Amino acid sequence: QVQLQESGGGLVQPGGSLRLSCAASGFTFSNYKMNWVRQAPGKGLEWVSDISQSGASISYTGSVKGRFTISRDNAKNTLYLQMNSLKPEDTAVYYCARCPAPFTRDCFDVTSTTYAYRGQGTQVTV
Amino acid sequence: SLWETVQKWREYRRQCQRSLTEDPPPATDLFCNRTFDEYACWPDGEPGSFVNVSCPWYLPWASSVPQGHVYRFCTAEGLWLQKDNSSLPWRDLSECEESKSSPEEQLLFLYIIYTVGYALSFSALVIASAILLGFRHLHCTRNYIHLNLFASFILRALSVFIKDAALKWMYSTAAQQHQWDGLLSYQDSLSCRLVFLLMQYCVAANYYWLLVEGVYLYTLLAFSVLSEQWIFRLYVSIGWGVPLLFVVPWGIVKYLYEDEGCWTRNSNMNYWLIIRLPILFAIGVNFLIFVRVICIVVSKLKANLMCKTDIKCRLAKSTLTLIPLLGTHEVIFAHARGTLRFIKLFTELSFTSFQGLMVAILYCFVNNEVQLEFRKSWERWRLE
Amino acid sequence: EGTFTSDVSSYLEGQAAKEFI
Amino acid sequence: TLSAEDKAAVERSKMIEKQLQKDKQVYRATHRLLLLGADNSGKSTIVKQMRIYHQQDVLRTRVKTSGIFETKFQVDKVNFHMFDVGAQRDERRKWIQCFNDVTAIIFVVDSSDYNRLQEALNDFKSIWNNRWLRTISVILFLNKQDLLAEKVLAGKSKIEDYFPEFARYTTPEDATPEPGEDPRVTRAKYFIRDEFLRISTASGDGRHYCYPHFTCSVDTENARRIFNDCRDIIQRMHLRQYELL
Amino acid sequence: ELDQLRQEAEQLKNQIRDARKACADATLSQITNNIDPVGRIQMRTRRTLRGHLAKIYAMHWGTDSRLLVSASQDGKLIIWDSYTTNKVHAIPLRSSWVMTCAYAPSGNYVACGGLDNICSIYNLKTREGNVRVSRELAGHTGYLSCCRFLDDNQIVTSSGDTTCALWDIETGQQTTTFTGHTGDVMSLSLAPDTRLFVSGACDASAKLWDVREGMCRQTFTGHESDINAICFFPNGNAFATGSDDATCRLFDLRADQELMTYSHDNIICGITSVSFSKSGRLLLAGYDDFNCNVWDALKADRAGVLAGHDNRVSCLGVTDDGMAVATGSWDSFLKIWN
Amino acid sequence: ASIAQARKLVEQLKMEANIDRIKVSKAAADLMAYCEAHAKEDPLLTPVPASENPFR
Repeated sequence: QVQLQESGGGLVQPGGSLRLSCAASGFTFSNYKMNWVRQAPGKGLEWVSDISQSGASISYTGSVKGRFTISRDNAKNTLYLQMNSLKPEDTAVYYCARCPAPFTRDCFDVTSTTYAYRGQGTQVTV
Repeated sequence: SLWETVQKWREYRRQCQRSLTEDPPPATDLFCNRTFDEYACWPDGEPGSFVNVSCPWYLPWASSVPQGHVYRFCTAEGLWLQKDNSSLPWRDLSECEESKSSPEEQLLFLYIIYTVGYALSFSALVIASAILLGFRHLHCTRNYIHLNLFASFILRALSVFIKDAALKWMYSTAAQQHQWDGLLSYQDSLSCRLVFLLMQYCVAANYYWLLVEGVYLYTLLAFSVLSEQWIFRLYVSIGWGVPLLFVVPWGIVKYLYEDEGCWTRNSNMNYWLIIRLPILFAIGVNFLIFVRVICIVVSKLKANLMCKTDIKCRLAKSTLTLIPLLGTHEVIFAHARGTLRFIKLFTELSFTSFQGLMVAILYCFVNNEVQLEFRKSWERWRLE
Repeated sequence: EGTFTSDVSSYLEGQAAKEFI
Repeated sequence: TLSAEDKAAVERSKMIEKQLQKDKQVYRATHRLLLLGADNSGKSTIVKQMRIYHQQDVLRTRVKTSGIFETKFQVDKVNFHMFDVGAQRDERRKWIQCFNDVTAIIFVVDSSDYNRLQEALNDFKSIWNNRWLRTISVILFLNKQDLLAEKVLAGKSKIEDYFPEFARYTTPEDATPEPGEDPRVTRAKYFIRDEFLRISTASGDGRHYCYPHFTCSVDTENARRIFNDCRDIIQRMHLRQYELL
Repeated sequence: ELDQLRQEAEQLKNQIRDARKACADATLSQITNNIDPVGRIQMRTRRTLRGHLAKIYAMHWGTDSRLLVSASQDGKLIIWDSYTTNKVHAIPLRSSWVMTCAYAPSGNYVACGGLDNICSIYNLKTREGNVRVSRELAGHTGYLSCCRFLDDNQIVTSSGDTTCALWDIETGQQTTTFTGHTGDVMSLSLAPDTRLFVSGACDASAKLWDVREGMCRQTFTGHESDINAICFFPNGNAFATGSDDATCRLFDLRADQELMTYSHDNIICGITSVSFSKSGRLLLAGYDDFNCNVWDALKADRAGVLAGHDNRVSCLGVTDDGMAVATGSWDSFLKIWN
Repeated sequence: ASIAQARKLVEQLKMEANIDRIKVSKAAADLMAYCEAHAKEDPLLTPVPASENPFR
C-alpha cells in the first residue's frame, strides 16, 4: 500500500528556514522520480520541485529558484525539501507526490486534483 | 566486335569472289594460276618477276600496321612449290603477321574488374532480394520497388554473363580447329537476334527502374498521398513495360532496313537514336529529381534545425547515398585518348558494374529496418 | 566490354588463317 | 473447399477485405491531430476559426458528457481531422497514450498569462518526454499575442518575478518582428518562445520537433500553418525512411 | 472534524492488516515447494489475423471458442473465424477511439466503448442481414475502459470517472453504480457464476463487488502502480492482476490477501493484459516489451515466452476450452497460438 | 464534502473489516487441488496431439 507522510510544517517568520521531510512506504523508493507540489489557499495545486531516481536531475519552479533545495535519501526512503528565506506568498499546503510509473521521465497527473500516489499534505504558514 | 569483323569478311569475300568470277584470265603460256584461299585473293601475276601482293585488309588488326606487301615470284613454267613436299605454297604469305595502349593492361584488367564486379553485385542482389522477401515486416511499397530494381539489376548482370559465356563457348568450339557453326549462328533467328534484343531490354529496364525509384521518391516528398494500388500498378507498368515500347520498334525496324547480322553494327548513326534517346531521357529526368531532392534535404538542414558543420558533413553523406539509387553518375561522367581513355573506360565501366552491389549494400544491408528484423530474429532464436 | 570479343576475333582469324591458308 | 458454406464464407470475407481496402485508402489520406491546451489557452476560438475551412442526421447537440470533439477541416484537399478531449477527468496519463499514431499534437498556450505559464511549460515537458509520444512532433501555438503586447506596453506587470531569467536575456538575432512592435514586446515573445524551445531541444533526439507560431486573436492562416507543419513532418519522415536525413 | 475520521480510518486499516497477517501462517511458495514443474511451455503462431489499419486495443473470444471480435483505433470492429482466418463481420464505428470490446455469451451481440464515454451494443443477428447499433449507453463521465456482458440484457462497464456500472440494455439506464475507486478503473473480470466481479483501477488497488447488491465486499492492495489488467481464477476463488510496476500478483478472496508475486529483474515494463489457462496452472501476461510471458501460477517461475509482435501487446485471452491463446498488439495484427 | 467522504470511507472500512478469513495454507491447498484436478483437461499445459487441434 503506497503511503507518503509529510512533516516539518509550521508557523515561521518571514525570511526563516523550514525543512520538510517525506517518509514513503509500500513502494521501492529508488525506482521513482519524486516531486514537491504546493497548493496556496484560494488557488489550485502548483508544482514546486522534482528530483530524479538517483538525485542527479533536479528542477525547481521559477518562484523558488535559488531558495529551495530538494534531495532524496534512497536508503532511508525519505524526501527532503529545505526552504530558505520564506516569503508570505509561500504559505501553502505542501504535498510529497510520486511519479505514476517507475523508470520513466514523464511525471503525469502529479498536480492533478485527485492524484492517488500523493501525500495528505502539511501546512506551512508565513 | 567479332560480328562486325565477320560481316566485313563476308563483304570482302563476296566482292573478291565476284571479281574472280568476272575477270577472264589473260590466257597466256607459262603463267601463274588464279586461286582462292579464304585469306587473300590470288589472281594471276606477272611471269618472270617478283610482284608485290598487298596484305589482307578485312582483319581489324591490319589498320595499325601500314599497307604491307609480300613478294611473290611467277616463274616461266607455271609450276608451284610446297614446304617439306607436303603442302602449303612455300612462301609469299608470311610477311603479314607483326602483332605490333596495350591489349594486356588496357583490356584484360578492365574485363577482369567488370566480371568480378558484376558477379559480386549479382550475388549481393540475390541475397538482398531473399532478405527483403523473407521478412514479412518489410513488405511496404518502397521495398516492392526496391525488389523490382534488384530484379532489374540481376537481369542486366545475367544478360552480360550469358553473352560472355556464349562467346567463350564459341571460342571453345573453335578450339577444336573445326565445327564452323558461327555462320549458322548468323541466321539472326536464335543464336543472334534474341540475345541482343534481350540484352537491350534488360539495359532499358534497369535504366527505367532507376527512373521509377526516383519518381516514387519525388512523389513521396512533393505532391500528396494517392492510392497505393494505382501508384504501384502505374510504376510497374512504366518500369517493365515502357522499355518494350522502344525496344520492340528497334527489334522489328532493324529487322528490315539494317538486318545484317543481329543488328550489332549501326552503320546509320541516326538508327541508334531509337534506343539511346529514350534511355537518355530516363537518365535526364533522374538528374533533375536528384537536384530537387537534394535541395529538399538542404532545406531541412538549413531550417530551424541546429546549425553546425553538419550542414556539410551530413549532406555529403546523403548525396553519396542517393548516387547509386538514381544512377546519377551517368550524367556526371557522360575526351578519351591514352591515359584519359583508360580513365574514361575504367571509372564509368567499373561504376556501372558495381552499382548493383552499392545499391544492395545501401538499401538492404545497412538499412536500419532490416538490421532490426535480423536482431529480432536472432533474439527469438536465442531462446528457441 | 570489347576485350573478350576482340580477343576472340583475333584468335578466330589467326586460327582460320594458320589452319587453312 | 467444400463449396456452399465454405464458398459462402471465403466469398463473404473477400467482400469485406475489398471494402476494407476502400476504407484504408481514406484512412491513409487524412491527417489526425490532437488539440491540447488549458481552459484559458483559447483552443475553442482557434477551432472555431478553422471550422470554416471544412434519427436526425445533423445532430448539433452531442451529449452532455461527450468526451471527445471532432473537427474536420480541408486545406488544399488534405482533409485534416482535429480531436479535442472534452468530458474527461483531470488525469491524462491513460487516455493520452491512445494518441500515439497521430500526425501532430497542436499545443496552444496563453502566452499573456504568466501566472500559469509554468503549468504550460510543465505539461509541455510531460507530453514531450513521454514513452508513447516520443516520436510525435508538436505544433506549438503561443496564443493571445495582442494581450501579451498590451500587458507589456501598459506596464505594471514585472514578468521578471515569475521567471528570474528575463534580466539576463537578449532578443534572439533571428528575430523577425512586425514593423510596428515595441522591443520589449519582442523580447517577451521570444523569451516565452525560447522557454518552450529549451524544453524541446533538450532530449528528443531527432525523431520529433517543435514548430512554434505566434497567433494572437484574428489569424485566419492557422489552418495553413498547420498544413505547412504537417507537410514538413510527413516529408521529413519520408526522408528518414530513405536514410537521406 | 477530519482528524478523528483520519485516525479511525488508520485504526481500521491497522486492524485489517493485523488480521491479514494473523491469517498468513504459510506462504504459497512453501505449500507448493514440492510440486513438479511444468517445464518449458513452447507455443507457435498457429494463425495470424490481418486487416486492421491502426493499433488493436482490445479483443474478446466468443463462447463457441471459434469466433473472436477485435477492436482497433482506426474505427473498426472485426469479427473473425479463427479456425480459417475468414472475416465474418467488419463494423465501422461512430468514434474511432475505441479502447474496449466484448462478446455476448450467446453470440447475438457485441459491445464497444472508448473515449466517447458511450458503450455501443451492436446486434449481429438482424433480420435484414446487416449489423446496426442496437443500443447506446451513456452516463459515464470518463472514457470507457472495459465492458463484459452478463447476458443478452445486462452489461457491466468500468470508466475513467473512477466508477463502474451495471446497465439494462433494453431500457438503457444505469441499474447500479459501483463507486469507491479513487482512480481510473482500468479492468474488470466477471466471476464464472456472474454474481461478483473484480475491478482493478489506477489507484493501485482492486475491489470485489456484488452485481446483485452493489457494494465493495473486499479491497485488495499490494501493487505499487496502476493496475492495467485483471482476471479471475477458473474456480472463482482467486484473481491475478497485472500492473505498471512490471509485476503480476495473485490474490485470493477467502484469505483476503496477496498470495503470489510474479516478477523478474529483467522485466521493467508494465503488464497490459493478464489471462489464466483452462486449469489455472498457467498465467499469461502481455508486456510493453512486445512479448508475452507464461508463468507457473503455482510456483511463480516463468515457463514460456510468446514473441512475434512488433509493437506493444495490448490484449490477451484464452478460449473457453483452453485450446488457443489470442494476442493482439499495437502493430495491428492478431496472433492465435497453441 | 471531505468530512462526508471520510465518514463514508470509514463506514466502508468497517464493512470490510468484519469478514471471515481462512488460513493462507488452506487457500493454497485449495488452489493446488483445483490445478491437479483439471491439469489433464488443459490443452495449453499438456498439448493435445495434432488431430484434435483445430488450429493446426
